[PDB]
Amino acid sequence: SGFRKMAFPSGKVEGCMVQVTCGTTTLNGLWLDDVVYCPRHVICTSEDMLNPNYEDLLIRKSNHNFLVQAGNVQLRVIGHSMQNCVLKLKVDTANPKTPKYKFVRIQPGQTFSVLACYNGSPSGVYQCAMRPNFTIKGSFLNGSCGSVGFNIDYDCVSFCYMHHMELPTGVHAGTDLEGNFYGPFVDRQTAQAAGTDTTITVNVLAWLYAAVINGDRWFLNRFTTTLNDFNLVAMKYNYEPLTQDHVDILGPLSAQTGIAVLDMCASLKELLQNGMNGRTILGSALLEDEFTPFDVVRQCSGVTFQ
Amino acid sequence: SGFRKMAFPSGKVEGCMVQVTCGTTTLNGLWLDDVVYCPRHVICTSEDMLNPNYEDLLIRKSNHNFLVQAGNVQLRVIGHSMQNCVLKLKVDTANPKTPKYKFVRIQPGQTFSVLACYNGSPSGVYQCAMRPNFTIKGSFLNGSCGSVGFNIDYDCVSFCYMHHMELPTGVHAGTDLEGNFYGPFVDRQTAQAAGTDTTITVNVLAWLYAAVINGDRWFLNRFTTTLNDFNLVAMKYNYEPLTQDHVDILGPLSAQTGIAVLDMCASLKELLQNGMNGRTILGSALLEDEFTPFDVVRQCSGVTFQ
Ligand SMILES: CC(=O)Nc1ccc(C#N)cc1C(F)(F)F
Ligand SMILES: [Cl-]
Ligand SMILES: [Cl-]
Ligand code: NA
Ligand code: NA
Repeated sequence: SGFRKMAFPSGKVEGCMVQVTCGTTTLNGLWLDDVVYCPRHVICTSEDMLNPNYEDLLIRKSNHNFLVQAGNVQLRVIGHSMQNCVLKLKVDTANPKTPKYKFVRIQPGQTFSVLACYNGSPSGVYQCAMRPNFTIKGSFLNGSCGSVGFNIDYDCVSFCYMHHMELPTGVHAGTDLEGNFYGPFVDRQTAQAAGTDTTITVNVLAWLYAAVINGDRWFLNRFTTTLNDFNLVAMKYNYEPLTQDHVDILGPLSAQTGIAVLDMCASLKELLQNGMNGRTILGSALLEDEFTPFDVVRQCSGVTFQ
Repeated sequence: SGFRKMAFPSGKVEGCMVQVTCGTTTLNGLWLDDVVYCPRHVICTSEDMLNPNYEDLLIRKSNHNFLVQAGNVQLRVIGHSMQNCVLKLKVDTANPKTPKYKFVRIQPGQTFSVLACYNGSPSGVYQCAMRPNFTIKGSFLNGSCGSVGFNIDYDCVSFCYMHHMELPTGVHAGTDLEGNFYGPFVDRQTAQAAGTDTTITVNVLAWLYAAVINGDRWFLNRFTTTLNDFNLVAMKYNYEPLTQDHVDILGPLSAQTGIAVLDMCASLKELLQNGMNGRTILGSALLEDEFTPFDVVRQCSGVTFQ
């Protein structure tokens, strides 16, 4: 029994983290095969950061301008180039600890594990969701840039996030591992803000199913609803629209618990309109939206990553 | 910025998890140097649940009755002994992945990371606290016994928990790595029940200091309290007594934020009286008690916001 916000085991990614120094800046890199990936803003001064021309800044750098430490051994950079907002540093040695991996770009609402790192040293691991407004509600201090986010699907690590910056409201923005930002952000010191966020409806439903599976049933009721009717309610409460694909994805949980998705939607409608009346669900007084349907199924079945 | 339930990177522990099989029972073991640690109830049969005599069960076993598998490799068991409620299986290979480590018994309120495992392979990592009633609120399915909890200081893994059983309320009980249970529990299926649980007051105060550090002051007030008056109030809400030890422990966070410990106690008193009135603290609508003072200092900046 029990339900906890759970990260993937981080060992396979820990073996890939390195320290990258350029000038006075140190941050983290991801060492896979013979390339180290890190944010291209590592090459900027604070003045550069105000309006950078990254190609122009890069051409003045030599391979030897990039100090890369894997643990306590230096890595020899032998080439350098950019792909979108990530710098690719070719090194003379393949990482012997490279896991089976892919670069994937995730959708808003999808979750992933973040391995927060400082000076190439992993320091903590936690679970995030890509918010509808394309930020993540992370926990990052100075020096964490280049920390990565990932899922594990078999023995394959799917890298999906590189940390780049913190927005004024304290949430975070980054890229996929091909250097494409999530969200309407740029790697420049200029006025930027998170857009208004919304709640991930299909994930809240997943968590309600998790709650039922764990014996928390007080919010269940006799009523059901329709998609159109429910989506009117969702829109009024700044919840994302629930689509038919969402319903299909929740199918397994509906069959296992005996609560059809629109049956559960009626529970959620009543919770939105009336609150929780002093009660909690899985120990929370808020409706939790950073568990995907897959997260709930995985944690409520015991899937492992040897 | 940000504040998350953050676990330690699990890779150092991942490299120690093995599968231990005895008869029809399979569970997890912890392989350090040439010893595999696991719950002694692995030797119990279906008749042995209520009043096992472990000395009598164990003396009937030979080294080759224990099957230990590390990844795809069988390890050879060359010795076995019982220490309290853990079995120590001596094997013919030192684990080449053994980290720097120690065994430490923790006190209620202390936090640690759990690497949930099944069949010797890690599933997920999350953060737990030893409750005042010596249980933990984990996420554990059948086959998770022998999963461990740990902290990592620098590069040294401190193992502090081994998972043994789930109590009827769905909370979890286990031992330190010397096999001594936390709390009054025993490895028998005789009826036993967790004591009423209480809130870890010093941790709530730590977390309120975290909120101030990340820039939230809305819950402070102009008042203070004596330590004894605080405790008289807080225990009416099922909060643990706050000791002078706890007040001393909070000194650093008090100095960093400029809010005296007993002034923060006054804020807590008001929060218990008033609730949050539709507001949140660090993203929660409930007061959080599974962050220790040490956790807050490790995760938060050293510079308080405003
Ligand atoms: C002071 C400053 O330049 N802040 C800043 C702003 C945006 C981005 C991006 N992307 C990165 C930074 C940096 F410097 F913290 F790396
Ligand atoms: Cl302790
Ligand atoms: Cl909450
Ligand atoms: Na219903
Ligand atoms: Na293993």
